[PDB]
Amino acid sequence: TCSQDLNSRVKPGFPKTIKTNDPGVLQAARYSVEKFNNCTNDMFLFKESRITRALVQIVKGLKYMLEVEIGRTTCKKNQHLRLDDCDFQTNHTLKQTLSCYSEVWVVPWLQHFEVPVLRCHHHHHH
Amino acid sequence: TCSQDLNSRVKPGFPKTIKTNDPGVLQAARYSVEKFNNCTNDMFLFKESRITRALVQIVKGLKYMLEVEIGRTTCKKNQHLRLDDCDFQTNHTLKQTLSCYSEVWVVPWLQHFEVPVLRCHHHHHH
Ligand SMILES: *[C@@H]1O[C@H](CO[C@H]2O[C@@H](C)[C@@H](O)[C@@H](O)[C@@H]2O)[C@@H](O[C@@H]2O[C@H](CO)[C@@H](O)[C@H](O)[C@H]2NC(C)=O)[C@H](O)[C@H]1NC(C)=O
Ligand SMILES: *[C@@H]1O[C@H](CO[C@H]2O[C@@H](C)[C@@H](O)[C@@H](O)[C@@H]2O)[C@@H](O[C@@H]2O[C@H](CO)[C@@H](O)[C@H](O)[C@H]2NC(C)=O)[C@H](O)[C@H]1NC(C)=O
Ligand SMILES: *[C@@H]1O[C@H](CO)[C@@H](O)[C@H](O)[C@H]1NC(C)=O
Ligand SMILES: *[C@@H]1O[C@H](CO)[C@@H](O)[C@H](O)[C@H]1NC(C)=O
Ligand SMILES: [Zn+2]
Ligand SMILES: [Zn+2]
Ligand SMILES: [Zn+2]
Ligand SMILES: [Zn+2]
Ligand SMILES: [Zn+2]
Ligand SMILES: [Zn+2]
Ligand SMILES: [Zn+2]
Ligand SMILES: [Zn+2]
Ligand SMILES: [Zn+2]
Ligand SMILES: [Zn+2]
Repeated sequence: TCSQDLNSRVKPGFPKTIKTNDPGVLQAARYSVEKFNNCTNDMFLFKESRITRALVQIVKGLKYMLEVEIGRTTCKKNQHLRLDDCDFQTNHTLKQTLSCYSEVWVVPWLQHFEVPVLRCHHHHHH
Repeated sequence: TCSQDLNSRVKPGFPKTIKTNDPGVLQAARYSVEKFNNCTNDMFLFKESRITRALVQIVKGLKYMLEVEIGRTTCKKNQHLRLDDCDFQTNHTLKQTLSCYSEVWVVPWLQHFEVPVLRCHHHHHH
């Protein structure tokens, strides 16, 4: 499986630290939680709640490597609700947070984004 | 394409800096150049020459993210030659170096390694 770029015209980028409030980082964390909502069957939408760590790598575009917390909101899935206007669950029985790692590839000049990696963990209540 | 680990039993690891002379890093850089030799058709084998940057991430094993330089050796390909005993080209017309980025996944308890990403650049002689 030699599907590699082994004679690249550009020197490949290495991941570098980036501020966790960088507008690009913030948008990448939104993509991540949207990938999560798309890929699960909760009755509520989740929303990014905290970005603890972030790296960005140049690869024909921007690849974000993110450590992001996501939380259940009070907005139901499948009602065409926008996450910017969703607040987190207050009800303790409905409060749920996950710790995720994601990689998000964004090519703004081609209007393209992808979330090729998303790993999430809900910690046991014991 | 929801082929993700979204209900993981473990909190996912984030990539952390690791020393570029760490024995695991050194072995990962060897895997990278071996992936390079496997995936190209030079008449000589290449060998890792310098590891400039390294991150390691815990993901059911160790994933290395490496910035590694590779160089052409005087050992011919397809002669069953071991890289530890190969020295770099002296002949200026045969000297060739590439800057690579690689990701190498190693699971030592399962005797498994993989090089899922390798990107390499030969800088123009102008
Ligand atoms: C967004 O999700 C759909 C997958 O449909 C999914 O429903 C989720 C809630 C979850 O349970 C998931 O496991 C389930 O498959 C994706 O479309 C699906 O993709 C797979 C593989 O490509 C196809 O085999 C399915 O037929 C297809 N189903 C439908 C209804 O479209 C979609 O790819 C995904 N998008 C992204 C970008 O993640
Ligand atoms: C190691 O390389 C071989 C690929 O054979 C290659 O020869 C190289 C020098 C290079 O020119 C490359 O582009 C060429 O394909 C891999 O086996 C091949 O894999 C592909 C896809 O899996 C198959 O379609 C080929 O039929 C198959 N060919 C042979 C002769 O086996 C092999 O996967 C690769 N190994 C690794 C781990 O990178
Ligand atoms: C919280 O949610 C549960 C289940 O939907 C419900 O039984 C309970 O009444 C709710 N409590 C409050 C105060 O909203
Ligand atoms: C270097 O290699 C080239 C091509 O193989 C050859 O023409 C030349 O004689 C070599 N020079 C020396 C000093 O080895
Ligand atoms: Zn809609
Ligand atoms: Zn609000
Ligand atoms: Zn919980
Ligand atoms: Zn697109
Ligand atoms: Zn936990
Ligand atoms: Zn052999
Ligand atoms: Zn020697
Ligand atoms: Zn050169
Ligand atoms: Zn294996
Ligand atoms: Zn260059």
